[PDB]
Amino acid sequence: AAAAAANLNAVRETMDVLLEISRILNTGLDMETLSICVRLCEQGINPEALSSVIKELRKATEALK
Amino acid sequence: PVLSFLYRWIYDGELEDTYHEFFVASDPTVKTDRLWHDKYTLRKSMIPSFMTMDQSRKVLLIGKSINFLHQVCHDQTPTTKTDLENAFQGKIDAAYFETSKYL
Amino acid sequence: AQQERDVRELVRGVAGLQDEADPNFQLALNFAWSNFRFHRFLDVNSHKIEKTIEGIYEKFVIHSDLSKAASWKRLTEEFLNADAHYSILSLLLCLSDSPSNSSYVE
Amino acid sequence: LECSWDELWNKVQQAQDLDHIIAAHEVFLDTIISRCLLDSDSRALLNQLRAVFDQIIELQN
Amino acid sequence: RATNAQFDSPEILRRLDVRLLEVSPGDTGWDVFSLDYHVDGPIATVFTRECMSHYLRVFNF
Repeated sequence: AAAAAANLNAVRETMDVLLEISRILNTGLDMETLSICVRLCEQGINPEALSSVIKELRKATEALK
Repeated sequence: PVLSFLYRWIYDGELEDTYHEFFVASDPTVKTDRLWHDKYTLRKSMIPSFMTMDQSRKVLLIGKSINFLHQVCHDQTPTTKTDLENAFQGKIDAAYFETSKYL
Repeated sequence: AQQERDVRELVRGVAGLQDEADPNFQLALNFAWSNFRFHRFLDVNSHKIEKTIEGIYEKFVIHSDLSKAASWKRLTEEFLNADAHYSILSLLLCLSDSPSNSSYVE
Repeated sequence: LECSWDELWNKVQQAQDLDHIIAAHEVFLDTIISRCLLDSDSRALLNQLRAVFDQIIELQN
Repeated sequence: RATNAQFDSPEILRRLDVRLLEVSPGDTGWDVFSLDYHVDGPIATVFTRECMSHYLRVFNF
């Protein structure tokens, strides 16, 4: 109806905003990967472990290329 | 009583008025080094008509400076010495010269 | 349940391995869960995250990027009103980082 | 850094009052930013100066 | 002690301190290193917080 369409706008705003914060830092993420990471830390996960996961998945993708 | 409010604010550095009569209005809770930047406002409604703005500025400039000498400089050795028959501009420039040069 | 699918989608997204029948997918996933379960960090300090956010704002006002400073403050102040927050911020902060470049995107 | 210091030194030393020492010191501080390339208007001149500062270490490599 | 800066009053030699910036990701210390000279007292009325931030912008260049 209407309240199911306002939440999509309020989510698209914040998902543009987090991409802004991501590239003012110069994180290597893009719009697709950040939506996975944001979803993961919504449920409650140690970001210091999730960061090390990404920091070595990107470290092991280079030995294969 | 206006001149008695003027005689202790400039020579000893006292602003005692529970009812807001003197045109300098102390703001409390400025215990830090914002004593020069804050804590003294020239209230324009209680400046009497027989004082122009520049005399009302210099009386605040002396009265803050003796209080600055006591509160921040920690040097308490003061006793620091027709509108009202043209002795405003006489004594105030002397008090401005003695205190600010000692400051 | 949703967590396992999220980690699989994370492996697919970051590592570019869209086939689960690739052995490299399962090696990346096994690593991801093993790194997840190797608890070796302190928990997130909310105050240190707030200090870092404020310092990023100070770096923007120092470099006279006024639109980016006002942006950064507006977005961090909006996001921090309704623990998990500081987790996202610390995540993005360490994730890669480290260029002062344009990023208006306003 | 030098005539601005020369502008600062004579204006501070002559004053009788602590308010002229504070107000002329900020003039010394503000004229440094404008005679340098750290201003908001002279930042685009600094951004081209970044590339020559890039070319020095580029020649080093 | 190696330069002639040690031949000065020990007050102003003590007040200058290395300031660490906040730590950057992958970078060198040449981009993050600056002196702070820290000031505490009646001198802070002349050398306010606005002065030291603008001095640090000068040291940045």
